[PDB]
Amino acid sequence: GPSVFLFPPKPKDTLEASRTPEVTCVVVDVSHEDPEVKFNWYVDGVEVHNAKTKPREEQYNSTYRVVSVLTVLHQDWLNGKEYKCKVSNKALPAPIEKTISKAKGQPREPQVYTLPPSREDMTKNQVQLTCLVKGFYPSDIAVEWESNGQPENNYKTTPPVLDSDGSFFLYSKLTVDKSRWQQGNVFSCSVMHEALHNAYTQKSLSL
Amino acid sequence: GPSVFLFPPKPKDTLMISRTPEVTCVVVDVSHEDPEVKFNWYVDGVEVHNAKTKPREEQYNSTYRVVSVLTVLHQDWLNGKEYKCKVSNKALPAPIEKTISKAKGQPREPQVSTLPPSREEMTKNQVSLTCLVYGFYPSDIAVEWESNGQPENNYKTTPPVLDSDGSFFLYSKLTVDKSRWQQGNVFSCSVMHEALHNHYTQKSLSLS
Amino acid sequence: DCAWHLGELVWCT
Ligand SMILES: *[C@@H]1O[C@H](CO[C@@H]2O[C@@H](C)[C@@H](O)[C@@H](O)[C@@H]2O)[C@@H](O[C@@H]2O[C@H](CO)[C@@H](O[C@@H]3O[C@H](CO[C@H]4O[C@H](CO)[C@@H](O)[C@H](O)[C@@H]4O[C@@H]4O[C@H](CO)[C@@H](O[C@@H]5O[C@H](CO)[C@H](O)[C@H](O)[C@H]5O)[C@H](O)[C@H]4NC(C)=O)[C@@H](O)[C@H](O[C@H]4O[C@H](CO)[C@@H](O)[C@H](O)[C@@H]4O)[C@@H]3O)[C@H](O)[C@H]2NC(C)=O)[C@H](O)[C@H]1NC(C)=O
Ligand SMILES: *[C@@H]1O[C@H](CO[C@@H]2O[C@@H](C)[C@@H](O)[C@@H](O)[C@@H]2O)[C@@H](O[C@@H]2O[C@H](CO)[C@@H](O[C@@H]3O[C@H](CO[C@H]4O[C@H](CO)[C@@H](O)[C@H](O)[C@@H]4O[C@@H]4O[C@H](CO)[C@@H](O[C@@H]5O[C@H](CO)[C@H](O)[C@H](O)[C@H]5O)[C@H](O)[C@H]4NC(C)=O)[C@@H](O)[C@H](O[C@H]4O[C@H](CO)[C@@H](O)[C@H](O)[C@@H]4O)[C@@H]3O)[C@H](O)[C@H]2NC(C)=O)[C@H](O)[C@H]1NC(C)=O
Repeated sequence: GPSVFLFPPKPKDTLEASRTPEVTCVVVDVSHEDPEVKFNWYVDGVEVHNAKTKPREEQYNSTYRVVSVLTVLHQDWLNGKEYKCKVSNKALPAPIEKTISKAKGQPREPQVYTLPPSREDMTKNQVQLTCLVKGFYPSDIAVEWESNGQPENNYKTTPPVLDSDGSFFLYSKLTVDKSRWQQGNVFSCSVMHEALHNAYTQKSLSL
Repeated sequence: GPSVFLFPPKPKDTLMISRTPEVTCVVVDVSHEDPEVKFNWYVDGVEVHNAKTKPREEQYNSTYRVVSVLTVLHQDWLNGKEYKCKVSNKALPAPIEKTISKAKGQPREPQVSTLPPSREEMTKNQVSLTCLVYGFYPSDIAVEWESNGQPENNYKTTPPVLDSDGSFFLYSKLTVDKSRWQQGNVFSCSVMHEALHNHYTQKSLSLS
Repeated sequence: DCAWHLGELVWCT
């Protein structure tokens, strides 16, 4: 029969007041003969009725993909509420249930440190700017770069890595042309996390 | 039926001439009624004969785990040779084949640099020493830390991340008591990769 | 020349 996958909201969505965080219950392998999927959503065991179903989508491998999206409040997700999606279909012996919530455990505040490029690094066309983010829990985080109010998009960030004290760390690497760095421009690493003051901090870096 | 999983050597074993790199063909779900497995091995299509079968291991779920190990030459693996394991068994309408090799693509030399703790970290009981390794291809690599010839084990390394120029990067972070840093100890980041001179480079780091 | 890692031989050119 069908298979169910339940996805959390994006970290950035739960951390910005203006954005709308949602939990997403994806049902793949839905047949053509019995396409009807019934969803029941529960928040800490309490059934809710405001979920919204995406347009049904033909996959062309004999199956439908059926999605139910449940909007969630920022405080609810962050206060660790558990979200259960229950999927029923004629091709299932019994309904499938999945549950998702924020990782449990005391939140810890990220330590954000910007690290200039090595002087041994300076013979290339572009330099590498580093932002170390450590000591954070849970691992849900968003990291970005900007300069003079403008977004700087040429970066890569590593996945969070579990550290020896049970918290997480990552590095983000921004690559910029050597000249811009040499000319004393300020580049900033922006971090969003639940345990930061105002769910936000910024650290800057310059020659 | 039985299933086959074929695993490459450890990067370190392919990179240290004093080590022995090997490829490993694991066959799971081998039945009690037909435990006999035949292995054929191929190097770039040419059959080789020097593989050896590891001791059979019965599993908690009533199946056997049968494993063939093929030793390989450092430079053949590093030159991109393709290793094929072919598995036959009566409970298997047709033999199963798997091939693995080094990722294809011109090798690029890792750029290794160390980075001292931020000034802002100096307030803490412990400080982070950073080793950035970038511009390397392929992604196969080993990064370790040491000081005074002794390994320093309190580190963590990020998995390799694909960069926008098609090379990989990673960071390695060693955590030490602030006092060991203040005491002027030299700490070294060791990188092993095919595209380095002698497969090895070392970058050091101490209080300035 | 040769490279060594914690006393163990790595490679020589
Ligand atoms: C018929 O085809 C379908 C469709 O597949 C596509 O079309 C076919 C023809 C091929 O071309 C495919 O290549 C195409 O994908 C097949 O459906 C697939 O089934 C797979 C297994 O049955 C299933 O695998 C599971 O995937 C999980 C991860 O899914 C992620 O990531 C994949 C790719 O990495 C992506 O394709 C998925 O869509 C999904 O993406 C996430 O979606 C969520 C929800 O939309 C996103 O979150 C939301 O985002 C919005 C804004 O965009 C908003 O912010 C919301 O708040 C937020 O919630 C999220 O961003 C997406 N992430 C990413 C990275 O993209 C795995 O986790 C899972 O593994 C787990 O379970 C396994 C055991 O079961 C374990 O091994 C494992 O460790 C894990 O525990 C599975 O691997 C595929 O997802 C699914 N593909 C799709 C598109 O649904 C079908 O199988 C096939 N049928 C037949 C009979 O052949
Ligand atoms: C009956 O039971 C058996 C055994 O089950 C075990 O015990 C029980 C009690 C449970 O706890 C199990 O979880 C235990 O494994 C079942 O056998 C399992 O079947 C799985 C598939 O059905 C198979 O999954 C595949 O695993 C691949 C990675 O496997 C790694 O890692 C796991 C742990 O992470 C480890 O258990 C495996 O043995 C294997 O470990 C590697 O072994 C190799 C070879 O020995 C090592 O390489 C060598 O190392 C030496 C140093 O000693 C030297 O360096 C050599 O040079 C070098 O070659 C290597 O280091 C080991 N790595 C690690 C980390 O330990 C996955 O990659 C693979 O995924 C692929 O396929 C998927 C789809 O199928 C895709 O999602 C994906 O994209 C990939 O393509 C599979 O998930 C298990 O490995 C296997 N377990 C064992 C022990 O073999 C059996 O299924 C069950 N049967 C029934 C009917 O119920």
